[PDB]
Amino acid sequence: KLVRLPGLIDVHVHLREPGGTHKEDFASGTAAALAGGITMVCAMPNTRPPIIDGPALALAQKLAEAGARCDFALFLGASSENAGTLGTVAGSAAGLKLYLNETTSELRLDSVVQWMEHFETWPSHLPIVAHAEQQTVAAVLMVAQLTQRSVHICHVARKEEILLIKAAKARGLPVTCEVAPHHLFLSHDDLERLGPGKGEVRPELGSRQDVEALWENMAVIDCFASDHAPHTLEEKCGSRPPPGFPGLETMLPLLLTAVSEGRLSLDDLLQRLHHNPRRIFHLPPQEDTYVEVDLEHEWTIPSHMPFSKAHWTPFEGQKVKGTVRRVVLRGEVAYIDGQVLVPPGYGQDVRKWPQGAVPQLP
Ligand SMILES: O=C1C[C@@H](C(=O)O)NC(=O)N1
Ligand SMILES: [Zn+2]
Ligand SMILES: [Zn+2]
Ligand SMILES: [Zn+2]
Ligand SMILES: [Zn+2]
Repeated sequence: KLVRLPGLIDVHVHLREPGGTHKEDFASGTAAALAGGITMVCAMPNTRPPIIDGPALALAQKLAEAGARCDFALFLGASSENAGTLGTVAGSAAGLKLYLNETTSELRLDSVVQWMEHFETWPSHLPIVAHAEQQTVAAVLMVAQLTQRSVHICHVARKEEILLIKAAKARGLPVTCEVAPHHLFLSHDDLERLGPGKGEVRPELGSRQDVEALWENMAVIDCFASDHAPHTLEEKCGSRPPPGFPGLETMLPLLLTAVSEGRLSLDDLLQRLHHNPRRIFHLPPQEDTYVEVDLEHEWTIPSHMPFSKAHWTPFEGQKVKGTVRRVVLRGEVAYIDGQVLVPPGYGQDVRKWPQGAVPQLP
């Protein structure tokens, strides 16, 4: 007997197109999404070229429309040059992404004043999300308060961070956050097995106490999001390993296992992979869209999942219970038992749907 879930939403994926298509492209990354029970993704802007200007966004939109198999929205990225220039295209994006820790030269902000300028110029009704670790959480929260608006914190990974956000919520501040599965299901205890290259990720893997704190503070976590960050094994195992894990194909099975064990409820999962993504990012419903899962099937994660071009996974060897059997997307069968059945280009930019515009005052 299968359980019918709504179309799940992953608000944090790296699909690598343009410019990194040996790691993933829209077609392979959205195949991975569908096989993970995800019907809508929000793609990050740290591509090559990065999505930091209108021409780059226009290119990425066409590449996504041609390659995506599930629906999507595309983030814009903040740069040291683009504050006050994105007003005409801002509403067509998922939101604005700020990379506030170590990043590329194109996305690097060298001063908190540049963060302020983005918060002051980006349209006030549109989402802002930040890669903000440790004290950077507190710093970006201060900028948000100075500019009188909300912020969403990506991939919270530490006891320190979740407790800070908890304290901010207790003071009524408009902050939301997401957590990635590797910060719930892996820790320092796994670094020996992974090795130093595969184990590289930002935020880094936490201690057992960090992991425990995230679970104990589940009420503070608004969303789950994979931070699907595919790189090839050659890259992960080479001399300058890039940080990141693929995660679209493993996120839902890992979380269903936890539901099975009573660590969180099915509702808790659906708030965090459906309702709260919708409401924080003002993402539209997908008509005639659902995911059927088998909660009884026990399996072991293999050395690579079928679809991501990363062709490796840090969750190899973990025992999970729960699997995606079928996905229907806008009335068409998109996935059954390991076969993706919608072509590249089936997916659409949800920000172009009438119901997908973010409401604003005239
Ligand atoms: O901040 C980031 C970016 C990401 C990537 O590979 O794009 N991978 C990571 O581990 N953290
Ligand atoms: Zn990040
Ligand atoms: Zn995020
Ligand atoms: Zn990311
Ligand atoms: Zn519901």
